[PDB]
Amino acid sequence: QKLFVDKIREYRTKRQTSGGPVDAGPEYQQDLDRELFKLKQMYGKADMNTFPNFTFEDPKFEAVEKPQS
Amino acid sequence: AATGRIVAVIGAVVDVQFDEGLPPILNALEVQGRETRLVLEVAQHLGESTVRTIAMDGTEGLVRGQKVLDSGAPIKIPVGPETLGRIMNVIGEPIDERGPIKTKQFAAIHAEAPEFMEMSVEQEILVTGIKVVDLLAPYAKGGKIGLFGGAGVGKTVLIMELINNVAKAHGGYSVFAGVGERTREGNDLYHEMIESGVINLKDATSKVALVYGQMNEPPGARARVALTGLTVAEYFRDQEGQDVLLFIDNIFRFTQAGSEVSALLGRIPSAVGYQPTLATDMGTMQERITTTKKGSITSVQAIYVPADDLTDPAPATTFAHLDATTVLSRAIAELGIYPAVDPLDSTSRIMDPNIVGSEHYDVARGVQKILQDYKSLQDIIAILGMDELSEEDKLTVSRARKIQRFLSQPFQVAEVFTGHLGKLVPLKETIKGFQQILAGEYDHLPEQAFYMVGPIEEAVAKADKLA
Amino acid sequence: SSILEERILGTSVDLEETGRVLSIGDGIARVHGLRNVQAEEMVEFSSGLKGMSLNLEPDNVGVVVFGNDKLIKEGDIVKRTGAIVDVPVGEELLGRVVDALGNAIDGKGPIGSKTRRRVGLKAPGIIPRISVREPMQTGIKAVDSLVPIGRGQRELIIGDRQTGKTSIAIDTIINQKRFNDGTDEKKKLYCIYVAIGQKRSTVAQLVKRLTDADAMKYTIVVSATASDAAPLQYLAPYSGCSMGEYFRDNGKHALIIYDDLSKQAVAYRQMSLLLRRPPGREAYPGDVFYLHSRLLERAAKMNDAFGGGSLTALPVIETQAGDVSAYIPTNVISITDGQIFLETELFYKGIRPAINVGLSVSRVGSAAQTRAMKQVAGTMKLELAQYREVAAFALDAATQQLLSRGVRLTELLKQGQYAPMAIEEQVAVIYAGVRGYLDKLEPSKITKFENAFLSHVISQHQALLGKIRADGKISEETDAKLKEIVTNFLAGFEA
Amino acid sequence: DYHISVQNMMRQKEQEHMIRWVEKHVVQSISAQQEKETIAKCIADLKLLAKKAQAQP
Amino acid sequence: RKLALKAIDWVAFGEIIPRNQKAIANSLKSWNETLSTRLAALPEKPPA
Amino acid sequence: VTTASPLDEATLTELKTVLKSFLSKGQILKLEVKVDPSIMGGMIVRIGEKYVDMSAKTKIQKLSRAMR
Ligand SMILES: Nc1ncnc2c1ncn2[C@@H]1O[C@H](COP(=O)(O)OP(=O)(O)OP(=O)(O)O)[C@@H](O)[C@H]1O
Ligand SMILES: Nc1ncnc2c1ncn2[C@@H]1O[C@H](COP(=O)(O)OP(=O)(O)O)[C@@H](O)[C@H]1O
Ligand SMILES: [Mg+2]
Ligand SMILES: [Mg+2]
Repeated sequence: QKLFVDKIREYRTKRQTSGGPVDAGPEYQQDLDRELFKLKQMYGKADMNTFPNFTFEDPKFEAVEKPQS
Repeated sequence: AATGRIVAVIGAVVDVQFDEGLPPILNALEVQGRETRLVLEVAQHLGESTVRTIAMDGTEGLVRGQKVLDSGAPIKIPVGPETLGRIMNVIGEPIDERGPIKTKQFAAIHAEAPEFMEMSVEQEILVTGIKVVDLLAPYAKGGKIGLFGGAGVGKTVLIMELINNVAKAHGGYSVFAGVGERTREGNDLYHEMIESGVINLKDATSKVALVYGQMNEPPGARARVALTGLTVAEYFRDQEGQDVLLFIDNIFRFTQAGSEVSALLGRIPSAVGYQPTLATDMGTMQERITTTKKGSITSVQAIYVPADDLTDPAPATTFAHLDATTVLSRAIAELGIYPAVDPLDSTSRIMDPNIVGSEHYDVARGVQKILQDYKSLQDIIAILGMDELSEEDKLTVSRARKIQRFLSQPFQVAEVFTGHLGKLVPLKETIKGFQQILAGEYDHLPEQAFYMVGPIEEAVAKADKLA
Repeated sequence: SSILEERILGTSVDLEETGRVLSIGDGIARVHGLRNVQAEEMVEFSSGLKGMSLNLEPDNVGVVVFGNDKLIKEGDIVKRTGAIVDVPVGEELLGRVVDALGNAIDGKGPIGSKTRRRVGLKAPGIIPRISVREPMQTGIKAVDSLVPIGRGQRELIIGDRQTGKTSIAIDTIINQKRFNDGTDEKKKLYCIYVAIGQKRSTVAQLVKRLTDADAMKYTIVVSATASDAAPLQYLAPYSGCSMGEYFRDNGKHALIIYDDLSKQAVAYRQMSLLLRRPPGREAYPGDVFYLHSRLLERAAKMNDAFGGGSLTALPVIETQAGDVSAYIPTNVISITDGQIFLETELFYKGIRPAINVGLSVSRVGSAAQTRAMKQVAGTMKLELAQYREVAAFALDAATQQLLSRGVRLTELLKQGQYAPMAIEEQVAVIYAGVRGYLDKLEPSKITKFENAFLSHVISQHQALLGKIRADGKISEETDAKLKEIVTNFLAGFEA
Repeated sequence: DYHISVQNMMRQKEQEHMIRWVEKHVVQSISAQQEKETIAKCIADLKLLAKKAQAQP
Repeated sequence: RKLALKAIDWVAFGEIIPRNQKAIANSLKSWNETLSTRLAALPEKPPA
Repeated sequence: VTTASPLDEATLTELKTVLKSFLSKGQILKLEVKVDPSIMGGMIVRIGEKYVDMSAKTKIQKLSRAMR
């Protein structure tokens, strides 16, 4: 019970932070950036809302055009 | 931290007794009163405040009652970007007479395998310039490769050819680990790597690191070198984002060295004299050489088979840890076909139509079927003779004998003692050359024209000269 | 934030019995202490590891560890839980990947289960059983027509390395989707896969292959890879059989697969030798037969007084250089009801899957097989039996016709990968071959004809297949229709 | 799908770091004087708990 | 989308004047079969 | 009895008084007082084969929140 209440108090202390971890970490941002770059490379580059729309023509149009037609 | 006393010395096994502060398993200990550093590793807790250890060096001159000191951590070695171009040993001491190695951090030898959720499942192809491998059992990127062969059949020539063909053009780093081999070969490799330019002695543009323990070392050392190579291989994969190539020579000596100490530890032998714990300790080591979601590792390993036997317990449990297999045969080497690769016993995981394409797969299956059919006529030919066959059987015999010759090839690293010139074939030319032979377009040429050439165009010219 | 606070928001201590460690090495611990400890009871170490007691001696207890042993050291403390080893059971385990003791390793979360069950139990006796009467379909043409399998049976898959043993089970698992996506519950089947001794990347690729065909919703994967301790690999198959038995006792049907039973015996041999027990042949323990006999006896077909459930088994064995007369394989051959043989020489001659039909057997007598399939398979048996006895010589009235038909019949049995077929389509494709409609075409082009004809029949004649499926047998009108369809398509299909 | 995955990854990282910070600061905050006073309170509490356990033969 | 095609008899189709047109009919067989297979492979209705 | 810091002798005789209550039928208990500061704090008691652990081992319990 004593350890539980102590840890609850420290969790509330963590919640007292305005934002982010108390220890931001010199390498936490670098690791997050590396992971984000890896995810972007794996999943491919994507814009916020880009929705391209290009339609091709009929491919390999087969016809009856021949000398014996 | 604490001091003990030596109680018994037998071969490479030493027992120590501690008054207080019993060390845990896998810690390192130091011996007091010697000219050269000697380190011991804890293996068992016997009882009555006694432990049983394993030495990493010679144990001549030890006396009962001598003092042993505790360290408090496993074996640690220098790891980082400053190990490129240097030579280390089992416990990470430089043996290249160039001063100490000044790195920032260290790492322990023993660790644990990557978890289940970190695995990658991508598959691609790697081109080597050798006809048999590309046509029949192609390799892959970020996979495990093994080379099986007896004694004197040519594993290390193939390893050096693969180094010459792949390593030079690679953009990442490389690591070479030598376990239980000849020293003069290591000296040759070091000098030729100095000459080529991979190792540079006046700047920081080297792209290889070397770790060695050869066949002149006690069995304690030879059982631990591969992990020393694995650690420096893993640092470049985790801390930095890089692609790494790892070459290990005769990983079989890792297993044999472990059975020389099993008897002294007091165990019951299992089979053919091997130790009872043969598969678990191999699985512990092999699972660390993998590809994860942080990097890639490509492995090339050479394996040894005792007395030309593939059912021996040591090489028969390594088949389950590989993604591509290449088996060498002495009978083929007797006929003069180099490399002596058996075409009916080599496999790969990416031989399917949806990865390599339909045409490549059809050509490979056709050549394998033709090779299989000719093997089933040997008994009749060996006694009754060629005259008893019909026409189709003679045609299949001629085509199979023509196909066998075209699988040989001259290597560049063997030019010195063969009087030839090295060749390197692209994939499309091999596919087309085997298609043309399968179609029967060259039935009017002698079978001796398809011997030790590169692309198919060289066969017609050599046949034309040999009129 | 508050979630973790609530997790820590939710501590009692009580007396327990205790022993002390005397020695530790290579995964075996000798414990002085515990007095009232049962045989085969689960105990717990200080750090968090777990173990099981096997040897009960006057002065010590031998305990094997379920994990690493670099943390145990002389002088520690051992406690006893008071319960024999058991695993969670239920149907909340569908779609999850768990280890040998029922712990999630897929990263989803905790498993909400309400029941537990022991791993070592006795098989049903003589009274609660009944005969085998229902079919178990796989989708392999060479199996469903010559080596049929019923529900409640055991069948062995045996061969060398790199022959194709795993893909048969993988194809069998996928085929069951067309039944589970239905209405009636009397034709559904659940699947269990157990991996022993394999490496992790292969299991990852297998799970990815399963999840891209929408098959993980009714499968359970139990894994004990090559990096785990020997006791876990020794305990894995029973932990999966105990999960399979849950469905059998509630009127449902299930399927189980033990991959590489050969790799459980090596772990048993390693575990037994370190306990100082005398060796035997090839240093195997004295009772390796009893290791598998009590395992393969738990698959049975229950009668109506007990619910009507069932459980089927498919073990796997590997042989060295095609030696079937070794020690381990002969034990398991004499336990099962049948076996399927795979060979390398047939593999390299283009016969894939490489099933040797001259030796494969099934001791069911086709009691559980659809009526329609029997009519066209009983006649193919004779054709192939008469083809084999003559057509291998390392006139035109009999011999030429015989091998002309046989070479056609062989080509019909080849099949691709990851694509099982429904029963009626196999019936139609075999019906085309057996009647002689393809005795004129060159054998080299048969496969293209099979593919194109199957696509055309599926698209343009969907009403015909339903008749065969519903009736369960052919009829005069159906036979009349099929000849016209076959002749017309053969005439039109010349390309 | 891309954006959803990235956000989930960020959430997981933050949870892990917060747990680590809380545990480390629990160890750090526990001081010798706190241990003395808490151990006195625990002497009373655990003596009562031992009395409770011993009350159940 | 929805289709309205006409059923044909290929046996009678081969009987129509084939002189200098065998290659055209051979190509037509491949096109007619393969396009039908591709159309049947994917649903005519738009995806979800 | 194991403790991180040396308990007072008055607390020692109180502990003896209650330990005799647990002993019940038997003889004079043998008390080994041990001071191990490795634990953050608490008290560990062994009585024959009985064993009750009340120490800073609860940190593992609090760490298990991360698992679930
Ligand atoms: N019907 C088939 N058609 C084509 N290739 C096949 C077929 N069946 C199996 N293969 C191929 O055979 C190879 C071996 O198959 P599989 O993985 O099932 O072997 P195995 O008997 O389980 O081997 P191991 O002992 O390595 O586990 C694979 O490359 C697989 O693609
Ligand atoms: N490609 C090759 N061409 C010619 N000779 C070869 C070739 N490969 C191996 N040899 C022969 O094998 C010998 C070297 O064998 P080696 O590679 O040392 O075998 P291992 O790798 O098993 O020790 C050489 O003397 C050479 O005669
Ligand atoms: Mg060599
Ligand atoms: Mg397999």
